[PDB]
Amino acid sequence: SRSARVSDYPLANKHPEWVKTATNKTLDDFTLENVLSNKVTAQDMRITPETLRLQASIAKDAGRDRLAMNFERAAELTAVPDDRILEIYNALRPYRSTKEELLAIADDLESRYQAKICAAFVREAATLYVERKKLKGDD
Amino acid sequence: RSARVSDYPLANKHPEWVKTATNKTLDDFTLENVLSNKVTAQDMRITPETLRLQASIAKDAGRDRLAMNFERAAELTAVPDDRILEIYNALRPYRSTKEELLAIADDLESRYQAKICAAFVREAATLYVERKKLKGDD
Amino acid sequence: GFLTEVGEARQGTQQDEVIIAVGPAFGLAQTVNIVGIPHKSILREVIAGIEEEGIKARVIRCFKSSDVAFVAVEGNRLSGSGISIGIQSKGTTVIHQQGLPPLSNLELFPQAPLLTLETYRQIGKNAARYAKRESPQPVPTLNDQMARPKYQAKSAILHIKETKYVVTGKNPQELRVAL
Amino acid sequence: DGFLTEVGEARQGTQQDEVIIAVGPAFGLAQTVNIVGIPHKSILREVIAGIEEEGIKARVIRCFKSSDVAFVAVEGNRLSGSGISIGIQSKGTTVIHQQGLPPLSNLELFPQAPLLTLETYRQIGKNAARYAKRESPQPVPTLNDQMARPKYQAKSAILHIKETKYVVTGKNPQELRVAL
Amino acid sequence: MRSKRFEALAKRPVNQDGFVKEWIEEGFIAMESPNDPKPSIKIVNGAVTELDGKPVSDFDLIDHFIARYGINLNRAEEVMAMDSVKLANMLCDPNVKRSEIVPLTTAMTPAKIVEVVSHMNVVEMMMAMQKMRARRTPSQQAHVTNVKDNPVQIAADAAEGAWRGFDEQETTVAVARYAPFNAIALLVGSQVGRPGVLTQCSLEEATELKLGMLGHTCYAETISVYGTEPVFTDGDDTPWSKGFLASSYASRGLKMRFTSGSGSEVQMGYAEGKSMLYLEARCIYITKAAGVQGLQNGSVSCIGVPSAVPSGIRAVLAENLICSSLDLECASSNDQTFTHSDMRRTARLLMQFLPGTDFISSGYSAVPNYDNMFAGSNEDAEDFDDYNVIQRDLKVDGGLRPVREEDVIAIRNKAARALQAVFAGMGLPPITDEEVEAATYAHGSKDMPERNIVEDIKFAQEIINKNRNGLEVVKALAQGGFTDVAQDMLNIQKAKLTGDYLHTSAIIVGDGQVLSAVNDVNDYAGPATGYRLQGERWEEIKNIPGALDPNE
Amino acid sequence: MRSKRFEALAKRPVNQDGFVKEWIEEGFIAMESPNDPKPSIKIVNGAVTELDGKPVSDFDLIDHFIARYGINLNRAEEVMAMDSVKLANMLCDPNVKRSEIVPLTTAMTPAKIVEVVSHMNVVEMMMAMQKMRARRTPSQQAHVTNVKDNPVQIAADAAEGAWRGFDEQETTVAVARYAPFNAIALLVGSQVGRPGVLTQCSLEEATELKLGMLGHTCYAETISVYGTEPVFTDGDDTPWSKGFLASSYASRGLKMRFTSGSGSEVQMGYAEGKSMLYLEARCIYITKAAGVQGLQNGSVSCIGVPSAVPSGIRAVLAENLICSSLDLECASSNDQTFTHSDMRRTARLLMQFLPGTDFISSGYSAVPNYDNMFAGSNEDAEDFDDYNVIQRDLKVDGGLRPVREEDVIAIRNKAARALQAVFAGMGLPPITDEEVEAATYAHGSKDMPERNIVEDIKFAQEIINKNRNGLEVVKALAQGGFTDVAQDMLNIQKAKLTGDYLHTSAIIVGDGQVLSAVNDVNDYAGPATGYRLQGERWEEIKNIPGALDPN
Ligand code: B12
Ligand code: B12
Ligand SMILES: [Ca+2]
Ligand SMILES: [Ca+2]
Repeated sequence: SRSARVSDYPLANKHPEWVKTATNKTLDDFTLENVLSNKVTAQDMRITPETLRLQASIAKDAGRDRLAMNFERAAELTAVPDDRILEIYNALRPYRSTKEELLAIADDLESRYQAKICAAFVREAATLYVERKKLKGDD
Repeated sequence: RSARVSDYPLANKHPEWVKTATNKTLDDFTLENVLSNKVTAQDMRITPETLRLQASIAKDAGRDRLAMNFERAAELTAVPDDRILEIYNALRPYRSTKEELLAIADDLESRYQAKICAAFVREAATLYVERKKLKGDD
Repeated sequence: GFLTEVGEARQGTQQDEVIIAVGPAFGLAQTVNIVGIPHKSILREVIAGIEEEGIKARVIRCFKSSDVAFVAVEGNRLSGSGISIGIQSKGTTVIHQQGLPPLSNLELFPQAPLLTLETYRQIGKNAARYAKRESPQPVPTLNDQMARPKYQAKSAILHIKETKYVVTGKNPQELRVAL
Repeated sequence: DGFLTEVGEARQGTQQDEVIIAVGPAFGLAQTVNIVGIPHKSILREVIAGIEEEGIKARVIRCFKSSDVAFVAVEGNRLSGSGISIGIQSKGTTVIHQQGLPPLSNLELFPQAPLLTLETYRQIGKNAARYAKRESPQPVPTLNDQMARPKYQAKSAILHIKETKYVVTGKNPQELRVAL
Repeated sequence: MRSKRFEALAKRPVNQDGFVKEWIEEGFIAMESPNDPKPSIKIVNGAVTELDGKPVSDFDLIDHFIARYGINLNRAEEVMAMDSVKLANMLCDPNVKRSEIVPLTTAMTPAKIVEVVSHMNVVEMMMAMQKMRARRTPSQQAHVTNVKDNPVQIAADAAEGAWRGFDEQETTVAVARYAPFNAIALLVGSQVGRPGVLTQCSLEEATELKLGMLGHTCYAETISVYGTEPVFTDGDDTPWSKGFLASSYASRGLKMRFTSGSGSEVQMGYAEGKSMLYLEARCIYITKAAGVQGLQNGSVSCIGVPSAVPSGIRAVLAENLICSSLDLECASSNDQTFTHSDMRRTARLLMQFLPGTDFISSGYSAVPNYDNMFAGSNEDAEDFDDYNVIQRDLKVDGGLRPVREEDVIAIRNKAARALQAVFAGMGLPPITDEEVEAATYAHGSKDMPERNIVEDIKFAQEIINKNRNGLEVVKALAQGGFTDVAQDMLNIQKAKLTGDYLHTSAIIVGDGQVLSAVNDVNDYAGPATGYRLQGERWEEIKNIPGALDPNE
Repeated sequence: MRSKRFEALAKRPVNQDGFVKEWIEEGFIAMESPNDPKPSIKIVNGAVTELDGKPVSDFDLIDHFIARYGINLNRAEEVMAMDSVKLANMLCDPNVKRSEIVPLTTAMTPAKIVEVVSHMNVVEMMMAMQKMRARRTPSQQAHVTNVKDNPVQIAADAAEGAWRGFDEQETTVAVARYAPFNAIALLVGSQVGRPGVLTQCSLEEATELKLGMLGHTCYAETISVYGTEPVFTDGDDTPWSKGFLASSYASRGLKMRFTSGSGSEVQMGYAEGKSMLYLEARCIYITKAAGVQGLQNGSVSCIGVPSAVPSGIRAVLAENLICSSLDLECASSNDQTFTHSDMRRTARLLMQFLPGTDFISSGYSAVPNYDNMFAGSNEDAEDFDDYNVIQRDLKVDGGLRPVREEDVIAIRNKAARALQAVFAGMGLPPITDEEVEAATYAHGSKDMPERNIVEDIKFAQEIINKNRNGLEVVKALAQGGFTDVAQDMLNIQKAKLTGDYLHTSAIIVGDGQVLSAVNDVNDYAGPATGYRLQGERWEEIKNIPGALDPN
């Protein structure tokens, strides 16, 4: 995809046009007028995976690899609905799931959302949760 | 021959290098000798020899100005307490005439062999005239 | 020894009850809270507040964790009303409710040193009222900026000691209250 | 207005039974109250009363050569018939001095002007008179307040800077007539 | 027969503090414990087989997370071979650039970096901190709360805090169900004090993420991580759940940092015989590994633990330095009470205040401490004048400024009125004009009229359960006579779309301008270089109340 | 109406302090004043023709003294040409040895070094201070006085002070005639607390030298110097009279340092429109020029002046830094009250306490401040526990230690009894057993029975006028049941014969062992180097009262 260097930061100042919303809205579309008439709603105000990946490139150029990794993961999660986000987060908390439920979550993230990085992240947790006893029934 | 930092502290490395004005040693000063007046305050006075050994040490430690101070002190060990107070007060603001200061210098030099201090005082005399700190200038 | 085990605690047999879940050392290795109030007196007041509301009180001891939130959770999942009260030996208390995240709650009392026997009775009352699906005025908030400076280290020590009585995989035991 | 009138250069006392009160160059002039608002007129009134109640004469002079309270006082003990003097700065700082003592030495000192009251000032007069009669009076009770500097040092410096403007090098003291 | 000298000393407030002798077995030792692991690392095929003496076969979830994501393996062996003393020297050496250090520090294992900073005294640590600090310009964060969760008071206090200079403000709750109200009141009031101030509401994790998704917060800070597996477990998370949570926040365009702090593992019962600093180091690496940009640390909420033992306050500064040395934004605590003594709390504060950090304090209390729902902060509303005076005394930028009573009254009043319009617009229990006046001139909740709490929490929960989002707040303001505040509110929401303030140490200043470590790079190189207090900012700091013209 | 928030703030103690806007014309500016002289130096035929912009034709006594004796002219031009920023960088750089800096600083003019340190923030200043400090080991000095000049109380308080760790103790007088009694009481009590502790009695110059000649003191500190000629003159000295006085003390084998401090010229009316730091720099150079080994500075008694203006506390740290950087022992103030606020006075103390100086405090009050005759110290007896706690918190050696009540009571009692024997043996107004008892358990003069002041000063003066020296004190102790204290007193007296403690930063520790910058060289080279708190000293600091074993 399109890369970015620290010189392209802040996007709002250097390349505001590069920023679009999940519904393809522009920063300028968000005005009191449009909000009041519901021409734009919460659904429109969502950061895109493109924006997060541009920031990831910038984080990388600033020498912050893990931060970039985090943004890449976030890019994939933009596609996952809020309720599903909360469900997966809670599934990862101690003693909440069986190994299979976690593996199923990984498959869902991958096949339904193309969230391959997060999918691998979850499968990694699944394996370690067995070893460190953090699966349901281990307490 | 001359003291170096390696010789410091004198009290620990060369106690014998230390003698008093009356040629007494550190060991002569005991409670017994104090109570019987075998030794008196007159006996307890640092010597110009000791101060010059310290001046040499100070110099070896990179502190020249401190060494000079000790050099002046060495000369002053010969001047009586009351005279020290006299000369000090004479150097304070508006206390003396230029003549009196030079008179003090000559005395320091001829009577005590304190040429450094004498020169110090003569220097003060000249500057006191210029900066008006002699008697009658206030 | 005013607390006797009567077997593994199980799902309530009636709706109108509130479970009081205590730490693994409550009334045992430790018998008073952080400021010296007797566990016997505390349990007495909490129960009294609950019964005052026409609700039954059922006491259980938890072993899987010493954390007051998780002790309280073991209780809300067994409580006939879904409402439970968690209490650590040092006195920290929380009113929990089945369905809420473990670290969330209905009411919390984060500064044990400030609780008095009156507060404990009030906590029992509110729990019972929640059990009755009512919306009671929360117990007035107690907050003292010097509570931590004076008691945090002690709290840690008391908790370290109660924590030695934690037993992995051991289900709660229902308890009979003496006298 | 001015309660102090110059009557000519202050000279050596003509009698032994007197205490000279030497005040700063701005006392009763550019400055009329001390650091805590006590009138200079009242201060002088009380110091004089304290001296006179001891059967000793009070003679007031103004010093110009320096605003330093010690030297203001020395200026006076040099002319006092008893050798005793009291130095007072406009801000209130006071010292009881004695001819023969080093300039920065003294008999009694009051280093914290903010703490002095008209009662202290009167007692300072009485003690000075007693020193004049060669007696050894119980020194005025020591007043010390750790917050005196924190609260008043800056003001003291400012007040002193202002009085110092009236210093005149080489100008001998002027005896003053005190108006009731 | 008692000594009156000791009877005087016995009454001193410091003697009410809690102190204890070191207890290694239970982790009651701040740092430099003989129980801590020797630094080490073995790498095979690009993967860690040993971490600080522990074989990969014995790794707990924390070792795994750090071994796989928290260390710069390319240079791990290289820096491990370097002398720790020389390394500590480099940290405080004004002539060894931060850019030259980061590559090496991020390659150190947790034990290694702890060994390094343990060779330093507090002065050297501060000297190093001013250099390692990510953002060039230091900042400040405040707590805005009250024992009643009174929304009107929160809005007013938040406005004053923002006006005094805080760039981040945080609230929390006495009664959890009140959260939505506290958060909204915090946000509205903050934007009124200074548009751009970021706000957060610290709650249980899932609850906070949900509140964030609804758009009632600008960021999240108290996203906890712990030094030992058992403690992390009672904390109801694992490194992976928190890692996933971190990315979830970013996926919604919300800035976030983790929180940790020396002593938490002791406070929670399982220190596994390790020193507080070593366990905190693990937390800092968990944060790095997760890809989180910053961390709130320096004992934080458990300050009573390290402070009770020797070199505890020194350890606190050390953990802060480790955080910044690992190229992470550092919100350096100084937000929790640990002593009854003003002398003692001042010494603890200056450790970060003097050198400056991303956020000198991560919770200065903008309300009197009796209202501080975090159980009291190291500094509170009554210390504002002392804080400004010390800034002036030492010519140190502490992030705050002197303010006029008239301006604060006006700002507090506008904040309360703005919230009144929000409640009216959203159909919430009314805020009366009497409450507006009370909030305007109040010092604390003792000056506020009692509200119907049962009714407030009922509607507060309807906000969550019916998913009433932030745009309803914008509309209420816009239709209630506050078009300006509404626009500022909308602007803060738009910041969540660009991803700009997601970067290291990011805050928003001036006209919605992001200021982070990316565009405000710290370039310290000794005297007369790097950030220097001067110009208008210095003039602003000089002008304190009571500074009267001497000249006259 | 009024904001309750602001009414709460208005009541705060800090708002009782004195603050003023800068007023350059009258010197009311701490440092970095646009009216300060640009650094410069011109040399012709080995003699200075210009010093910091001033032609030799306009030199005052201070310029002459500094130009002729306070600057190494061999490298002055070389150093003048060096970049000040770079020099400031070298000061805090842990890798630029102290030995490499001294040769440069001692060649700088007063304005030059001020320009250098002014480029630094307080953290850099502290970083540099820990390195420039002459003595490797930091120390502490305390005040021991009371509003009644009660000798029995002074003895007891002095014993306690010495026991707590102070290596130097100082007293002064409410009534000047009491001096001899205060000094003797301080000396006896101090030696009982810990033999080797050095004592001084601050008075008018001639009076103090005389008292020193009689042997009732171990050293002198308040040997004042000032930054402007008019002020120096009202101070009753010149650079030459003070230079002469310095050597006079040495000629008698007595240790001495000068005293100065930012703001004095303002307090005394003639700042000649210069910043406080610049004027203080002149004082520091006068001290160096005179050959004096150390200096007590950091505003000291006029702390209310710099503290009133911006960056005043920073300037105080700066002047301490200049002192140490010039290779002079530095007794860094923290001995005078300037604020009503505990937070503010703590921030002021930490500037020297954190890095450590030869004497962190040149007058920590070992008595409650109401009894402090220097008008109150930045710290007093009631802060002892806080001080020990902060040492423990930061692992910083503040020179003091925790102590047991039983040990202090015993030590104070012995000091009072020892002084009682001195007075009885010297035919001085009696110290009763009731007084010994009162001094033992007292906190301050409020717990002491009134004495006959007229009687005491009468006899105190006979000591001076009849020239009764220190041996009479030794004799009295040796014949009154205190052979041990007598031996210690004699040993302290014998220290004036060797000249060893006349050296930079010298104190006497352990068993008559001199510890100075000569045999305790500060070798700082960054982390893990130089002085480090540890071992038994660390254990002693860790053991504060109230620290129970968590079992
Ligand atoms: C110190 C502290 C912490 C420490 C220590 C907790 C521990 N379990 O050991 C740490 C940092 C780990 C912590 C964590 C959390 N805390 Co907390 N914490 C505090 C604080 C500032 C002080 C309490 C104190 O020292 N009291 C004095 C001592 C002597 O009394 P004590 O009875 O022994 O105190 C204990 C309780 O307070 C308890 N505790 C602390 N937090 C929480 C949270 C919950 C839900 C429960 C049941 C218990 C509990 O731990 C203390 C020590 O054992 C309070 C503020 C306040 N108003 O009290 C918040 C506070 C109680 N915590 C809060 C929250 C939300 C949390 C977290 C859920 C946050 C998160 N990111 O997950 C976690 C829960 C951890 C857990 N498993 O218990 C909220 C509660 C809101 C509510 N009404 O429900 C408060 C009011 C404010 C805040 N946000 O910090 N906390
Ligand atoms: C600040 C201070 C100083 C400052 C300011 C003096 C000035 N002239 O501006 C400096 C450092 C310069 C100083 C110098 C000296 N001081 Co002084 N000083 C103090 C101190 C700590 C506080 C006074 C104060 O701030 N009061 C609060 C303000 C608001 O009140 P104020 O009335 O305006 O205060 C003024 C007087 O105190 C006066 N002052 C200060 N010292 C002296 C000394 C003498 C002899 C006189 C007449 C006046 C005087 O200066 C103040 C400002 O104008 C007092 C301690 C105490 N117990 O008060 C000692 C004290 C008064 N000083 C003392 C002495 C001995 C001296 C010196 C002689 C020392 C020396 N090395 O020569 C010199 C005298 C200089 C001079 N020509 O006046 C002794 C007096 C003993 C006695 N009973 O006679 C005291 C008690 C203790 C001490 N050793 O420091 N001092
Ligand atoms: Ca915070
Ligand atoms: Ca002193």
